[PDB]
Amino acid sequence: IEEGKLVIWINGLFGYNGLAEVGKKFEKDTGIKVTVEHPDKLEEKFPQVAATGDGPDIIFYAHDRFGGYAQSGLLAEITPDKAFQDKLYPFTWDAVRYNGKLIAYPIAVYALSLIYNKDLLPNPPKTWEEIPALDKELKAKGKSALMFNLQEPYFTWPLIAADGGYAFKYENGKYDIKDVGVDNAGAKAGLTFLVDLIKNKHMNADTDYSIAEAAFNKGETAMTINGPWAWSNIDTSKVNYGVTVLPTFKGQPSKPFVGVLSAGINAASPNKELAKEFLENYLLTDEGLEAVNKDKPLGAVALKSYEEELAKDPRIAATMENAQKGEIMPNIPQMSAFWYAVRTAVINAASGRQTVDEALKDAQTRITK
Ligand SMILES: OC[C@H]1O[C@@](CO)(O[C@H]2O[C@H](CO)[C@@H](O)[C@H](O)[C@H]2O)[C@@H](O)[C@@H]1O
Ligand SMILES: [Zn+2]
Ligand SMILES: [Zn+2]
Repeated sequence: IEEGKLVIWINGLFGYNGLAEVGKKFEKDTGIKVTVEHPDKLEEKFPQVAATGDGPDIIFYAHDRFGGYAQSGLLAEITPDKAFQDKLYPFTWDAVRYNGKLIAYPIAVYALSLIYNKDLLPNPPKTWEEIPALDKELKAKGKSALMFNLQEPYFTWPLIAADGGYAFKYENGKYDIKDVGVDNAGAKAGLTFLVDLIKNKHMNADTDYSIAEAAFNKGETAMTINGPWAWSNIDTSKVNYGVTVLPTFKGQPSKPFVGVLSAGINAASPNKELAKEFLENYLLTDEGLEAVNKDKPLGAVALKSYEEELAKDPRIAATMENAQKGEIMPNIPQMSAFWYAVRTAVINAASGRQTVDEALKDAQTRITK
């Protein structure tokens, strides 16, 4: 890491170009060059490189990955004063607190919502159970009912947790890493339904982010599941779409895992003062957030002043409604294991290489091993 400049990493799904614009205003005003990159699998890359003393000066990613980094001493403790802390909703601050210490700056809160084509389906389904019949019906027009990324468990987890599945129970003031619910009845029921949709051919196990996006933006599928970041391309496609509550399962709401996009500062960085200045005085301001938000919508931002101007947007109201029905992700070091195990379980169950029961049993065992 070079002293006198800022290198930032952020998930390619978000508005990295919008974040670069903020970096340019910073450079103009300060003279410091800000380089924004979106490396592949940055959440796994950062740990590796940061452990040797390099990597970016600032890393932007969902808060669930940060506990792992902090435990490894890869994050500098941020030092925001009371006046600044008061500018962001306190619940977003709790999302980046680890071991009684703040390890990152909250930027935005997001969750998945059901997105549907108003012209193909005026009244979206309130339940998962009615999608199969609805799909067959749309097949009589060469169209499908629902397409969404089945490769990443973040997308399928809302259904799995609906009837009772869960990661780590939060109890006694902390996350119980032995009390895991990926192999219970609730979780099995939800994944069995998903896998049935795939085997019965209402969905294809190969559907990924590209497939689902192209299908919905070309009006070939009535619905999709995605986050705020996808709204930009949908607007560009001209689809008359709506953003609403995820359907229910066995009479219960789908429970999406709520993520808080956070900016953490590399412990090995020689530009910690500059990082703080950029985040607190350039990014986390109405101006900075609007810049990023106009690139790719962030969802409900942590900045109270700006969030008030965004709250009006019904798409954001829908995001929050889904978020309140779900659960803020835990940020413990074991989350990496949870995601890896679940990602594998869903993939094997969906590809036939394993029965739902097997898949989940193995994920559960590996998560608590
Ligand atoms: O492709 C998944 C997409 O979802 C996010 C939402 O924050 O990641 C979440 O889900 C992953 C598994 O699907 C986890 O590995 C990750 O830690 C979690 O935040 C995005 O970051 C990601 O691009
Ligand atoms: Zn069917
Ligand atoms: Zn693919």
